[PDB]
Amino acid sequence: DINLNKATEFILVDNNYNSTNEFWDGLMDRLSPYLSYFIDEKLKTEEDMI
Amino acid sequence: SLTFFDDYMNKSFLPKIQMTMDYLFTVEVESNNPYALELSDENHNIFKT
Repeated sequence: DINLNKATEFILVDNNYNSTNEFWDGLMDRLSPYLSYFIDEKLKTEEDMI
Repeated sequence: SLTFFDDYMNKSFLPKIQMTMDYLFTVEVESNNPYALELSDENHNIFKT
């Protein structure tokens, strides 16, 4: 419900803004989910890791 | 001090045409590097058209 855009009231870029959003939330929370799947790989055991 | 036609049509109206053109270009700046509609292409931008 970000990219429901009758575009664009930014207009930046002409339908390229949310790419930066899920880009960056990919980036910051990536290294947190990294250790959260690495430490926390033991706490991601061979059960519902699937 | 006869002419006075031109003297403003020399000085005033010509520079007012020049700067009037300049502000008219400032009514087409639109702050976009770029975006457009362009039936054939991207055409980058509304600046162009």
